[PDB]
Amino acid sequence: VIVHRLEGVSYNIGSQEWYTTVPKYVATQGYLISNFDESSCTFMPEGTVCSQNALYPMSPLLQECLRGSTKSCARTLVSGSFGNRFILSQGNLIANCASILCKCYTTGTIINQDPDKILTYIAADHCPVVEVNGVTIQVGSRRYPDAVYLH
Amino acid sequence: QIHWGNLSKIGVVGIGSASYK
Amino acid sequence: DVQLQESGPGLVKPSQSLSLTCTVSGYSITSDYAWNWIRQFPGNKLEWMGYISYTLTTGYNPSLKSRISITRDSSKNQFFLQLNSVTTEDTATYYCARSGWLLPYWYFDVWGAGTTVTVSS
Amino acid sequence: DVQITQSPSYLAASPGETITINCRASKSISKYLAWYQEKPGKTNELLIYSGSTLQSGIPSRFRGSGSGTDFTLTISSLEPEDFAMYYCQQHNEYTLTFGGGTK
Ligand SMILES: *[C@@H]1O[C@H](CO)[C@@H](O)[C@H](O)[C@H]1NC(C)=O
Repeated sequence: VIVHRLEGVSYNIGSQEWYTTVPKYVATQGYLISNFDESSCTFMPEGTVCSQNALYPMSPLLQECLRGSTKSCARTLVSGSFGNRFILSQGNLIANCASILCKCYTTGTIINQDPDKILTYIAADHCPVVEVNGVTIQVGSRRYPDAVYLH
Repeated sequence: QIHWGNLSKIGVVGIGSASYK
Repeated sequence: DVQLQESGPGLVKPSQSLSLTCTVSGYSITSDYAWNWIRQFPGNKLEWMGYISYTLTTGYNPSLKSRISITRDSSKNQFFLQLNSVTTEDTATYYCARSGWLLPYWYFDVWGAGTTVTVSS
Repeated sequence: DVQITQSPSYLAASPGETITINCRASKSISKYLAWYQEKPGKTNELLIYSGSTLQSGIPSRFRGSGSGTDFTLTISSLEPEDFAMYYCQQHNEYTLTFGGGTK
């Protein structure tokens, strides 16, 4: 049995911004998957020994989202509450540049995100050092597609 | 099985994983 | 920076399991990426065996799948290999490499120095 | 059933000229091919990953190319320290297949 904690970034279908409200903690067992009930216990560096834990609920709706089928997954309009907008995964910045003024300090050029593209996975094959309203975020080689197709 | 490939498109990126006894 | 220096017993006897330990130093193994074991046979031919992602998902080479397994550790920044039912032609040099967990873009960036595993009398 | 065949198993060289190494497949793998340089007594260093991208810190001499099934590898202005074994690896599907050596 396995425990996972998840982080997300809002994805923009055009002008408006959307974000998927998947559960914060999802527990897997290889053959079985279920949401972590409460996670009201300390996580030691040695591993996971929850002093107060019990059996977890089952739900085919939300669980199937994590099974790879995003058609019937969580969905939430986040225009009012922007929330997370850029994350660093695999050393490749994941940002929703359609609503954040992301820039590259290698040349000062603005990165253009078009409605046909939802998320831009900026890598070092086009931006060695990136700078979103801050300081040097050194990005390594590519590990992700440059963007995600709308369809 | 969490297909990490499809969750990444909608922005869901795994940030930590472990096991419990 | 990130370095990988593996070690293990290279004098395994035929028809018993082997053991290989890779000590990832300079970067945590549970943060991200995927960790791999690659071996090259005598003859410079390389083969890919299996991966341990940052999460606890794991797949192996279909040829070796029935007798291979990948583990890890958290307090110690290491991930191991237990391959049982060793036959005559499992002798090779086993390498430690780091790659992304997404397919495609599965290329190996940092490699290990390598160690020699022999299967003989 | 992806099998990668690297044709030039041996190639001579001299300091100051260009040499082309090739690799071939049997099923289309797009532009996804990588090139690793193995100096003796050191760790393998990737040079070109998917497409023809220079890895950060790798000299501009090495130049990837190719698409679909047949790729190449071009080295310009061979310095006396550029002699090692160059392998190619396809990273589009599983059963990740490498290639033969080169000198
Ligand atoms: C991910 O989404 C694509 C596009 O809809 C789909 O074809 C694929 O089956 C999904 N992944 C899995 C593991 O089902």
